[PDB]
Amino acid sequence: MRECISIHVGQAGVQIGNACWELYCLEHGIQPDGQMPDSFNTFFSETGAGKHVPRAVFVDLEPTVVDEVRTGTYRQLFHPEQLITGKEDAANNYARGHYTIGKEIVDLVLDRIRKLADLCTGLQGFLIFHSFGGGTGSGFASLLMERLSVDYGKKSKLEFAIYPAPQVSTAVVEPYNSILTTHTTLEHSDCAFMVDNEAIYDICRRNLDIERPTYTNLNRLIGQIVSSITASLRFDGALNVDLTEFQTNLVPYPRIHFPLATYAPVISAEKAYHEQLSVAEITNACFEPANQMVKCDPRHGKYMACCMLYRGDVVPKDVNAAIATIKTKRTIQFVDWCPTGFKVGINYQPPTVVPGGDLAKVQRAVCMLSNTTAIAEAWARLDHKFDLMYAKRAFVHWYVGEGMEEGEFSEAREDLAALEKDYEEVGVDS
Amino acid sequence: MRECISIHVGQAGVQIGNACWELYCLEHGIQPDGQMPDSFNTFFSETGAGKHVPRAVFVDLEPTVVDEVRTGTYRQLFHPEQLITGKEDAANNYARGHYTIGKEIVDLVLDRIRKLADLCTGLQGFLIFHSFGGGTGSGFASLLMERLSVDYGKKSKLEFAIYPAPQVSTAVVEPYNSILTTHTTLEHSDCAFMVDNEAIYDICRRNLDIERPTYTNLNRLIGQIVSSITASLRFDGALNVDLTEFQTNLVPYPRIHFPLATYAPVISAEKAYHEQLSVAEITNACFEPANQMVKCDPRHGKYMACCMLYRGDVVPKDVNAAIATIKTKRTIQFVDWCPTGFKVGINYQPPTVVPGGDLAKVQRAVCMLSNTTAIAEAWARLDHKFDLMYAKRAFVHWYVGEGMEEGEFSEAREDLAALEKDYEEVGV
Amino acid sequence: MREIVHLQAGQCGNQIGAKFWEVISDEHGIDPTGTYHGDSDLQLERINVYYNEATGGKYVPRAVLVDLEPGTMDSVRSGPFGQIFRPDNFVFGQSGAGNNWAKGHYTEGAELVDSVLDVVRKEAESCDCLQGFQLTHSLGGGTGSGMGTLLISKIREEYPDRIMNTFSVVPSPKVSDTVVEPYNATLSVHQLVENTDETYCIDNEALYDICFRTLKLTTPTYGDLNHLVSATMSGVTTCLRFPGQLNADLRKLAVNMVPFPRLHFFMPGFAPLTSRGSQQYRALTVPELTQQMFDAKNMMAACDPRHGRYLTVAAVFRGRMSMKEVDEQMLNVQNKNSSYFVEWIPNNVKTAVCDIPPRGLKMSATFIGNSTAIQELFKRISEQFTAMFRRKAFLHWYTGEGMDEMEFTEAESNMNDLVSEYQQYQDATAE
Amino acid sequence: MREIVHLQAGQCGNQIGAKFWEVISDEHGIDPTGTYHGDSDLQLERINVYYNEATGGKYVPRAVLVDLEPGTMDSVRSGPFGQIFRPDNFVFGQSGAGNNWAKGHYTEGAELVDSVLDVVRKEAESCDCLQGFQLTHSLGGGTGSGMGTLLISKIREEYPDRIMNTFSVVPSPKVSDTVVEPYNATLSVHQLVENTDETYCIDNEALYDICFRTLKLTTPTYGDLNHLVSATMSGVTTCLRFPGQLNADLRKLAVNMVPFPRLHFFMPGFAPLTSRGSQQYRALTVPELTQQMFDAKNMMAACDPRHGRYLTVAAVFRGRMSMKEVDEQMLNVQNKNSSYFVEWIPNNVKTAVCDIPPRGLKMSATFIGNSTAIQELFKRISEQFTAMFRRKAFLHWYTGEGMDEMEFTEAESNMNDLVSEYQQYQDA
Amino acid sequence: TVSQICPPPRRPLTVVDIRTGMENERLGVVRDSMFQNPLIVKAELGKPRERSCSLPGINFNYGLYIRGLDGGVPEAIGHWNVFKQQPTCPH
Ligand SMILES: Nc1nc2c(ncn2[C@@H]2O[C@H](COP(=O)(O)OP(=O)(O)OP(=O)(O)O)[C@@H](O)[C@H]2O)c(=O)[nH]1
Ligand SMILES: Nc1nc2c(ncn2[C@@H]2O[C@H](COP(=O)(O)OP(=O)(O)OP(=O)(O)O)[C@@H](O)[C@H]2O)c(=O)[nH]1
Ligand SMILES: Nc1nc2c(ncn2[C@@H]2O[C@H](COP(=O)(O)OP(=O)(O)O)[C@@H](O)[C@H]2O)c(=O)[nH]1
Ligand SMILES: Nc1nc2c(ncn2[C@@H]2O[C@H](COP(=O)(O)OP(=O)(O)O)[C@@H](O)[C@H]2O)c(=O)[nH]1
Ligand SMILES: [Mg+2]
Ligand SMILES: [Mg+2]
Repeated sequence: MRECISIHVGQAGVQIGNACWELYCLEHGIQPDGQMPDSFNTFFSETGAGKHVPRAVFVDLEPTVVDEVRTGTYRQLFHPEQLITGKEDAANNYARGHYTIGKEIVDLVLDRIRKLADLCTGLQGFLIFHSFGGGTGSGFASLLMERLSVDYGKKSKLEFAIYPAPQVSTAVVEPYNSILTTHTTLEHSDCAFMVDNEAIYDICRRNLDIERPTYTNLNRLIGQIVSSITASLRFDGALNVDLTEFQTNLVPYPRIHFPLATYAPVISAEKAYHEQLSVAEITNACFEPANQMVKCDPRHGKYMACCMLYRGDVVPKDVNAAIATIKTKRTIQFVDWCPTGFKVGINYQPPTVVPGGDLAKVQRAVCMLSNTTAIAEAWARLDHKFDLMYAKRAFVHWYVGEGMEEGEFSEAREDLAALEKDYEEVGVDS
Repeated sequence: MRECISIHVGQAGVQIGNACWELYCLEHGIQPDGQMPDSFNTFFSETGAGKHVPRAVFVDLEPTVVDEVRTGTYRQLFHPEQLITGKEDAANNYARGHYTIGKEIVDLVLDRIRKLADLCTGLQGFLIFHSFGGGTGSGFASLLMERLSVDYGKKSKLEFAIYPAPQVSTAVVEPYNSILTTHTTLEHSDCAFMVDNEAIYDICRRNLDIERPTYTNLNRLIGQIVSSITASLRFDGALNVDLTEFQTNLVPYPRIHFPLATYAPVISAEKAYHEQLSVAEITNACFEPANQMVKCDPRHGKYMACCMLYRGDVVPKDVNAAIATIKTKRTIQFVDWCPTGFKVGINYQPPTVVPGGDLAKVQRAVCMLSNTTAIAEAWARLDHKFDLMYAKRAFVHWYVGEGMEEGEFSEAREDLAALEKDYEEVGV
Repeated sequence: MREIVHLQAGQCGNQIGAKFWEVISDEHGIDPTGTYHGDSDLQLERINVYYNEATGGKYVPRAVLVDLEPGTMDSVRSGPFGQIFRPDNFVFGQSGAGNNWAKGHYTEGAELVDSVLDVVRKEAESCDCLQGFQLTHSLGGGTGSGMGTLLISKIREEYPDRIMNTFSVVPSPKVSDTVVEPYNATLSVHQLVENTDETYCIDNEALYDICFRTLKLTTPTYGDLNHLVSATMSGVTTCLRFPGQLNADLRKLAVNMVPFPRLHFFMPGFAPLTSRGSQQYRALTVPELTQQMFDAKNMMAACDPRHGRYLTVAAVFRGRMSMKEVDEQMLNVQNKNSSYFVEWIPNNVKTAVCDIPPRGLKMSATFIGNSTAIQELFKRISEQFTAMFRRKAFLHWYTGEGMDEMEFTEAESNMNDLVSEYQQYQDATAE
Repeated sequence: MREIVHLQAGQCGNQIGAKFWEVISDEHGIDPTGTYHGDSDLQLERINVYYNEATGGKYVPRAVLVDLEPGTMDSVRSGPFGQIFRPDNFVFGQSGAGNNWAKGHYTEGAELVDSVLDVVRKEAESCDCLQGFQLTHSLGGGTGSGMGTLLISKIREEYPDRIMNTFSVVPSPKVSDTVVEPYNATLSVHQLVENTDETYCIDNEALYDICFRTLKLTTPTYGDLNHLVSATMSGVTTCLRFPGQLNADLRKLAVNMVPFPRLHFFMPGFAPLTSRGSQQYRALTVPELTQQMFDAKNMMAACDPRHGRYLTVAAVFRGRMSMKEVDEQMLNVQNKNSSYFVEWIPNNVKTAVCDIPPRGLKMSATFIGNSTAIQELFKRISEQFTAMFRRKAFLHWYTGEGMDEMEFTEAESNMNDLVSEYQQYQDA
Repeated sequence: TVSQICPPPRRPLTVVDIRTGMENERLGVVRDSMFQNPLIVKAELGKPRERSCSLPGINFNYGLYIRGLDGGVPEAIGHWNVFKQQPTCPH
């Protein structure tokens, strides 16, 4: 049946996977050992002893990020060999993780992917978590999925990844990795969920009242969205939507696979005590520019495709009531060649909440996946800051010292100039 | 169903809304938590666990005024995001609230009403309180009516405001704010109810025997007046009157939309014990110049239109008789082109009385909305006061320093001058 | 057979229709569930004029309750006979006219006339042979005085042959609750004169005078005035509903009543108005009935018939009597008040008798008069309207609806011509 | 005798057919175990039409369920009448089409058509004299709008004489949940025009409107929409399974409303649809049914016969009545609305009556109408299809399946031809 | 709000709850109203600000819930309401 395997790359993917596989196990009721005191058959597989093992591979070139998971509360839940570590990391260098350090453990990771794929009968797709910033999350993530394309030509590979924020930044040589990572996500990727950390900070400070949030709070929200897309896979629904159908109704041309995610209602129970939360209300929250997960203005770019993922105590009629208003809104724009740009998804069970978490439980919820042309301006922002560092050849000697030919720095930039000009073509209306 | 949305502007709007929404809560039966232990549907909106959030926005530019309400008794009743605050105020500068400080929070107010307008099915009118003295209550109140007019082209907006008193004043630079605010209340409003505190000062002392009243004692009177306007909409009556109905029979020309309110009986418990009340007596007091809450004598002018909102145990037979007596009086005059100048309204539910308040429980009441030409002379003292300020250029550098060009001061005065001559065209 | 469908326009006409359905439900013995608990076969021999049959022996009024404000329908349902009405029959808008005639006629009325028309066509096509429609409304509002005239014109074009009556309430100048009331009356009377088979003018001030003096009620609510008006329509249609020694109906009255198509405005009269002094018995005869009838105190109009010439008079009697003394009294008043009647029309009185008495009583009689007195009302309305209109006062509300200024001019021209030919018909001379 | 196979395709088709077999089992008195607990003898005389006989007085449905995604099979299995079916008749794939028309028609459909045809062939040869087949599918999917067209083409050459019936679901312009929906429809309708005796255009949006307006349902689910469809298609065979005042079947109708082979597109209707509040009033009578026969808010279609001419009309009646008024309400409705009926065909209406009323109800009927208004739906789709195809948007998915470019051009040409002659028959 | 949910509705914090080491822990004289009042409440590390007013039971708050007593279309369309008249008591 439907199965998805986790190929979480990087420290960010390991931390998110810690948050995700927590939210996964309490969603079904899996004890920390891994015993139920077949909806799990998308994410867990049985053994001879009646134990459910996650379909995940946590891979890093530094041991400590995985070592704490080995000493975490879920040490015995996981299969130890799926926790793959490395002696030395790329140290925020794209060239180190791609040509020098990545190739040492390519065979071990791919063989693990083969064994987990051999466990499944019908594989729907792969979900991959990494970042554009870290060397492990950028260079090594690029090579494995270049090889995964030729190993599995038809199998789907979604790409949820972390975007360098427009203002705040953790590292300095991040944009060199980002410019050198974005080529792989073009010719070898089916959909991209590039999000920046800075967007989570604002919604956590406004909606959830958290004036002092940390990555546990950011990662819970990410896991909920991933819980939302796979909810129709895990459970029944009036309109159950798998990965393939919503894959088709976002991608007009093979080059454009960059939708924007949005979740609602994300509201602290202090606000939710006296607040009416209805279906017509929450979809308006999905359309909020301040609630967008990517730091761009929705009004700058018109919409080509939208995905609606309702979940909980919802009915089609108020969904029909909700959508009919959204079309009668002037300043919200749509492309001329898409008169109908929605994909309605309805599920039964409301989302679960973790103890010690942030989100107030709501009987209903909605996830929004919007492909708009406003996102391309964020790449342009990346293109400027890469220009004023490459002109005087800053930090180039590190990548060259690894064995990388400096012309690829030029070609990767021309990829985005051609990529952004294609987003402009969609914006032109005949 | 009917709906009225509250956009209280300034410190005056916050404290008035404190008096109003308290009286509103007791009028329906709303506990301070906000739960009934659909007449309420015109002012409250149902929520999840059975609460009724008041359909109001509380906005200001100095944080502390709203902060007391957030720590008040009705703190859980209201919506914290409905309570809109600001870091810095205008400090009685019209230009600051119009061009410098207001523009930071222009968008925030328009997002709160976006929440409210989604809740409403059919909204009947827009209720706004402010004052003509304070900077935030004048300049910021001016720009929202500019944006509301283009957002809500067809909608009704009423203008409850505090007109600065003729003799006493809590500010010096207030007439500059007052003169520059007339352009908005002339072109971006449908009905305007300028009331000065000084006349309410006399009425509270003269009739209610309270020698030392506070700001809350004036505000309860204001909330009672607004309660009288909407009482037709909230509950059934023999002649239920909508906002659109009395707006029609009040405004002879689009420029003339400044009626004068009048509430009666306003009497203490000791005084009302010896005074039996009937329809004939309560209306007679409403045309007493001593009971007008605007410092002008309608006997010096001529009425063109009068809306008439009864409330309580009233019978139309006594209504027709009372109008018959008033029409037969040389002291009460009317314009030559309005043979019938009345808009009769009857309600069943009597006005309620707030605990710890001032008004005694009376089985019947009377509300009057008189549009006369006598309100014009109240402006005539403002231009005189404004002229002797502006001729020698007093306090101008404060407004110009904000970025406002000095030519608008002459234009706004010329605007207010044109309103006075238009009042004379009615007088002929 | 002979069926009447009732349009219920405005708040005034809404309550009017409510009380009318109550009183004739009492007349036909209908419980508020909608079944029958009465005793006589003449009580249900001819009900189906006003009622429609439903399964389980249920009967529903043939009414359409139309309003621009859904507040009144809640009170209608909260009323006693509230559940007797068909749920689909009520037609209401969401925004009212605000007592603005242009808003009611053009701005918001175009949005509701379609549903009003299709409901009314359903009701008309349900019955086999329709006689005519009855519309209840006032001339001082925004909905009944507004879009009601649009309904009138539309159903005039649709059914020309079926008769049309309007139980119209006309505003009074002495007591008025609306300032734009002359404007509404001016723009409604022009529609009424062009498209109406017959009009009954009801004056609320006259009803108040009647309840003050003839009935001496301490506390007149609107229920009493509405009960009087409902008794008036009941007396109009009782000859149709029940057999009499001399039968008649609405067409019988109208054809004999209307001398020229321009003139169709009539003053009604209702005879047994008894106060507590006269609450002793009904031991009375056609003399006493006629003396109570012909006094202008007992009239419910706004115009003294002695100031004009009675063009035509009609009287319908409810109960069983002998026609001899009835004819003697009519000839008596005709010979007595020679100047008050027109000379060119001998025998100015039409008479009818319905044997069935009204319920709760055993004698009643109604009267429909066309006299020259009604010209006093149009001229007075014109005097108010001219003063309103000369200085363009209260005109921006109408002009913002998108209408031109010539419409008021042609309306007042129509009324001036109407009162001019009315004065000519008063001062007809020679032979 | 007269047997029908209930071929079932797609999630829309699988759910709609699942609610059918619940409904018609109740009409014949069949438990979810499968036995016969019915009382009347006439309840079990013609059950061999839809049901194959099984041991112990059991009646397995003559239905075969097709879907690329095996997830929906678990849902219908877990339903109320889930174990009633024969799991030898579920034929399902492992990978879905993902709402891609080209994937179903060529890529993945070729591997599963053989097993479906084997089960259909087994059911076709099981009964001696088939009346035909029956398909329920949606035009906005990948399975029902995909291989369902392929199954039609294979069956038509296999069984040409046999009547096939399809109650297809047409996507709505106002409410759409698929972006590539105009692409799937325009390529599927071309399979419909070539090989189809009879088609019905059922629109989910009009299901929404009836639930909003007629039934006044606060929360209608998808089961309510299918239950209405469960009433509609059951009425077209009630004259078949049951004797009537005037007997009829699929062939007696299907000959009557097909003037030319190209036009088989109709708007179904259902008589006694009211909300609970309306039930207290009204009278049980056939004129009310006739008012519901041609009722405005009755029919399923997303189009309005004000804008076209009724070519043919059919009305099959359920229950015991008298014949007369049925033919008179027939006759008058032709006379007054004369322009809305075509002039070249006298007696545009056809009727049938079945004696047995539906379960729990005394009176019912079904409406079958051919009007020019169905052309409103087609030119809507071309407006959506041409805009998407002008920029070659969403083309690589279909192009990746190995299909050409000219298939789009010929499909739209056939519809442009189809609406041209359809418009021509309006103006004749 | 007390009746909402069998576990007690979420409440303003208390000085027993302030325990030792949280950021809203300071010396001097301590009253519950100081930590209750939002103006002088001290925010925590990665936690939502505590409620100044008592908030309902955590199990169910719900934006809006209604199941509808329409009756269901199978029941409505099968059992079309045949008119039923009440057998009134003897008078
Ligand atoms: N939102 C979020 N982002 C994280 C988290 N941890 C790391 N990141 C992001 O990851 C980027 C750097 O990569 P890391 O995940 O730290 O490490 P890596 O992916 O293994 O790559 P290397 O550092 O070369 O080993 C930073 O810019 C962060 O934005 C996390 O817990 N939450
Ligand atoms: N009647 C009445 N008037 C008030 C009240 N509070 C303030 N005002 C009026 O408001 C004027 C000053 O403005 P405020 O309301 O205090 O504050 P504001 O409207 O925000 O204007 P700024 O102070 O400039 O920010 C004074 O001249 C008062 O006349 C009140 O409670 N009752
Ligand atoms: N005689 C009588 N007149 C009434 C009654 N109720 C209201 N009216 C009159 O109706 C007028 C107001 O009607 P309105 O509500 O504006 O009608 P609408 O605008 O058409 O809905 C007033 O002038 C009243 O005199 C009643 O019960 N009896
Ligand atoms: N009326 C109705 N429509 C349905 C039902 N189930 C699904 N649909 C519609 O079918 C469309 C999706 O069909 P899909 O599952 O892709 O069909 P498939 O590809 O043939 O399996 C949606 O637009 C739904 O509106 C149902 O039970 N009733
Ligand atoms: Mg790292
Ligand atoms: Mg202030």
